[PDB]
Amino acid sequence: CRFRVSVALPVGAVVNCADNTGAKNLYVISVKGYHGRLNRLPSAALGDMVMCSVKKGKPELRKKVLNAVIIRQRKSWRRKDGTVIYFEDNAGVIVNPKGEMKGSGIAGPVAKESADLWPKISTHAPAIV
Amino acid sequence: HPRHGHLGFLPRKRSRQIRGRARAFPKDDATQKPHLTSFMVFKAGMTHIVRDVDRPGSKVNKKEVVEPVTILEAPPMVIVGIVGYRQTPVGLKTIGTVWAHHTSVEFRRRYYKNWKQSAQLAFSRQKQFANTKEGKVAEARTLNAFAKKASVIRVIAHTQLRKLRNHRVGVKKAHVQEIQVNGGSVAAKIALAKSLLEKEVRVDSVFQQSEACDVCSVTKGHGTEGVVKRWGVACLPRKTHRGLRKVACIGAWHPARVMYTVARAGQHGYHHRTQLNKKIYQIGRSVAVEPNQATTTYDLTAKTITPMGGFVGYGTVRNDYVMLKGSVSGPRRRVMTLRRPMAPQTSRQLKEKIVLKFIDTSSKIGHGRFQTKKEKNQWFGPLKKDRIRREERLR
Amino acid sequence: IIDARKKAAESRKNRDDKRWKRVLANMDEEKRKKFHGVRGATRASLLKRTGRKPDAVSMEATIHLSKLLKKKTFSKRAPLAIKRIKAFVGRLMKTKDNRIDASLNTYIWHKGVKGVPGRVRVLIQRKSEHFYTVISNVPVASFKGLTTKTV
Amino acid sequence: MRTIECEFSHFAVHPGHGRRYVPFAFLSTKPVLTFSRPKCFALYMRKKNPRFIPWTRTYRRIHR
RNA sequence: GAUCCUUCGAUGUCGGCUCUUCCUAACCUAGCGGCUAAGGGUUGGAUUGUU
RNA sequence: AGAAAAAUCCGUAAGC
RNA sequence: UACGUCCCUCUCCAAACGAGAGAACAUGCAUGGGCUGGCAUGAGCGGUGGGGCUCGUCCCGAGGCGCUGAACCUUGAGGCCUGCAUGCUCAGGGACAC
RNA sequence: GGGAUCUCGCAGGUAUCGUGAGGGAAGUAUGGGGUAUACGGGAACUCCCAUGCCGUGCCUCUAGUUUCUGGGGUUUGUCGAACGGCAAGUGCCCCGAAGCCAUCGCACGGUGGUUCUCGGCUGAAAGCCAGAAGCCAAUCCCAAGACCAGAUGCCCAC
RNA sequence: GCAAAGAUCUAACGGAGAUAUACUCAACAUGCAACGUUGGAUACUGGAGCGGGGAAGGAUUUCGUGCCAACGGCACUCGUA
Ligand SMILES: [K+]
Ligand SMILES: [Mg+2]
Ligand SMILES: [Mg+2]
Ligand SMILES: [Mg+2]
Ligand SMILES: [Mg+2]
Ligand SMILES: [Mg+2]
Ligand SMILES: [Mg+2]
Ligand SMILES: [Mg+2]
Ligand SMILES: [Mg+2]
Ligand SMILES: [Mg+2]
Ligand code: NA
Ligand code: NA
Ligand code: NA
Ligand code: NA
Ligand code: NA
Repeated sequence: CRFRVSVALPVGAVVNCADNTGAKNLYVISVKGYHGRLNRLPSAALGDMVMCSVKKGKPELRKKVLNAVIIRQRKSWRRKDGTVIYFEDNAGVIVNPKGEMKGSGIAGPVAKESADLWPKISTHAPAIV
Repeated sequence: HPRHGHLGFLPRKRSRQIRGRARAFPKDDATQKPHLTSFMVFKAGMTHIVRDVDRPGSKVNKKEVVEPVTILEAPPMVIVGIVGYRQTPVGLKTIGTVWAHHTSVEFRRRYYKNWKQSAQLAFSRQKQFANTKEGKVAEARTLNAFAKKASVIRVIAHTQLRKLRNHRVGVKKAHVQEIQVNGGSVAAKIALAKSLLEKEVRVDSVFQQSEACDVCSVTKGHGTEGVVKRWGVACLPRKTHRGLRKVACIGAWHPARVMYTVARAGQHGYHHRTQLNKKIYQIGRSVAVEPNQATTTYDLTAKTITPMGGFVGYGTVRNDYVMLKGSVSGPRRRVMTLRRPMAPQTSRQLKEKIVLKFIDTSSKIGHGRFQTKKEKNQWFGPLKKDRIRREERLR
Repeated sequence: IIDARKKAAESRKNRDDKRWKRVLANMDEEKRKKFHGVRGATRASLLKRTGRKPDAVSMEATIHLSKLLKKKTFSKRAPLAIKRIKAFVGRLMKTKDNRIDASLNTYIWHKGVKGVPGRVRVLIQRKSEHFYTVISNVPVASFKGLTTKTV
Repeated sequence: MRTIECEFSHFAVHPGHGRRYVPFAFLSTKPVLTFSRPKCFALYMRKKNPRFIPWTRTYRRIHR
């Protein structure tokens, strides 16, 4: 799928929502594809699908479990060509279980590591960086 | 949970030697031609390179990557003896050894604890007797014994420490080791060994540019260490009487003793390891013969392999060197052994051919932003010291 | 015995310069030369061996103190400096009786117990009565360009 | 590879050195900024002007 | 449950945390046509002192 | 008192 | 008796103490110079400054400008250069072997 | 030849390179590509590419750490002032080498025999094939109280 | 084990408390460690003080000259001994 990205967002983190669905927060509940290990919290990185919940936003999508994709992170990661890069904030986008993106626009830039895995997001991305 | 650590690397005790020693040699194939299987080098330091990857069906294929490397300095080696072994129902037993006619002061220094304040009598009777007529008879008898009742041939080689003009490596007595001869029949092995007696061999006659190798070396020492850093167990909660950095339960009531599988405190570091499959990226010649060592086809800058300000704690690299991908066990200045690989070498990665595009030679002190002294001068200009020196020279 | 060690075998092996003169003068260039291309052991050549030095000598030296005191305890920095200076001068003069002058004590202690300066210039005077030394302070504006001298 | 100039000091950044940064209010022309050492990033975040810092290329160009 | 053999000039009591080892009547992984196989694995949280 | 030794030279438990 | 080994002395790839790797007139140690890096423009002096004080001048004044990528630091639990310069060593001492 | 009122003393010492009995022992899991159609919606092996955990290291880069109190800045007191500093158990703030260190960075993690469940071939049970596991050996770590008559340098003794 | 209450350094006098050798030998590698007084340096207490006077309690601990066996949990040439 992709190379390695340093894990950034353990369970319990709150990240911004970059879509235009009315949500303002996302609360990380778990990470898809995590195999367990004793005492270790599951953590997410770019291009991951997470189970989330809205903590502040429109009341019609609030007290339930949803899916989201991470597109930005403050923790820096190293690319194969030896460049270290990081963003200014953590962000996410609400999607389908199959990857189709609820909403029709994205606010800031998105990372190539997450635009490669999800082709529907890269269509609405305003810049791939 | 799985257990902490590997029980196949016990006892975690200090090594018996400081040099790396090959416990086994690659299997002998009589179809090939006779050759040597080992070499001793000295660790200098680390840097990184840039390289374009040829790996079909990869997300990095046809793209550039940055890979760290380690530099090991390899002056030539001198052969001084031949040994043979015979197989017995209880193991290999050595038959005898055939010494060269002349040895060097640095080889004979290895037999003394205080060479300068001594009579320096080593190998004198041997030299006289070898010159005499019965000495030739004895040598011929030993060589015939090899040719008739041997299965393994090894040569005795040593390092030339006066060729390696290093100020931080303090030792003046040579390091001695046995290198096996592989390939061919026993007669052919003996012929090659006799041809290489009192002669110097180079690392490029043993290894080629894009092959792989194994490394035998001794790890960096750390002294007595506790269980948290020695074995990797978990710390205990802040609210703990008598300390947090311990193992809580060291056994059950029965058996009524401590088992060998439980973590205790003691020596960490200074162990021997063999480190399979280190791909070699470049074999460089001496800076006397070729002064443009770190120059490539893509980068035409004239530079050597030593960084600005020198390798930290080691100095300048003055002889031939080997560039290995990754890391090796041990600190700088330690002697190491390079061995021909034992594992199969049929992987695409192990068969790829390497072409370097860039080699970093910036300073390892602080953050380096200049590749060369000419570049540093170009950035700055004439400084106040330069102006006053020119003025003083004028007047 | 020493005369059999020095010269003799060593001076005979210094015939390699005649061998190197013939080889180099044969129109050879860029030849890898190691042995005597020379004599080696600059301690052997340079040392003139002027002689067993007098009983009364005077020297002027700089001591780099900040390399002897590094990450030492702040409460012990200055007593440690006194001990280090004593040992330095003792190893230089082969004496066991080294006396610190009032000027040197004041200079070492004049910024308190942790503010010991980073360099000091001293004057050493060896005397016989049994041998001992007296060490005093030489005030200087700067330490650049100053090497060990005899006075 | 390629050599890039530091965003603050215009130092040269060679392959394998430095850190890169993407701000939220990003420029379309320059979405990613390169810094050569943490000192430069500290000054940039403090919002200092490079022409008043005597060891930067812009200051040297203005004065010298 | 029954019993009352040892211990009443005393063998520190539930749960959790930490750490090692062993078993099989096999949850996963591995082979067969239900059988073989104990080699390597077997998670993180809300309420409750809990199991 | 027990050898995973041996039984002009060198080379053949041979012609040597 | 001899070969030699150990202690004292020096170095740090080793190190709780033992043990280890080394050297034993050796660029070995010391100081200085050059390099490589760190901080960010020294002391002192001098003709732009919101204002103010006295006879076009003469003074009080935070800050600024110039000399000035200056000044200082850089191996030390131990960065580089003598395949850069000087200074110190002047029969090493003791115990075993015996 | 000395000791004590018989006794040994009459022989090894030092320094290298090796052997290897015996003991320890380790790698494991998920996904994709291709096949990529066969069968009548939906396969499989060879082979390629990543990742999780575990293990053994390393310090080029990035991150953490500063009693190099390194350079600068700043508060109260204090030496008549400037300079130099000093006290506030490291006054406090910014940047900071070397060293240590992080699944917060980077590198590496091999081969053969034997048997069982079972499938066979001859053949009246027996003889012979293939054969997931597992087991044994090797690679890897310690290694002569495993008392090596293994090899070798120098001195002494006979 | 003798780790709260930050900390001492230097010279000259004093003292048996030393510069204490079989010799060779300039000296170091064969007499170590520790004490009092005076001068100088560096710190601490910091006026709710390791400042200057009293009650209760103690009863010669006060002062000078000596001494250093025991006691002052290390030491003393010094002591409320
Ligand atoms: K075994
Ligand atoms: Mg009952
Ligand atoms: Mg060390
Ligand atoms: Mg004790
Ligand atoms: Mg104590
Ligand atoms: Mg206590
Ligand atoms: Mg005070
Ligand atoms: Mg108060
Ligand atoms: Mg007492
Ligand atoms: Mg009195
Ligand atoms: Na837990
Ligand atoms: Na407690
Ligand atoms: Na004070
Ligand atoms: Na201070
Ligand atoms: Na105290």
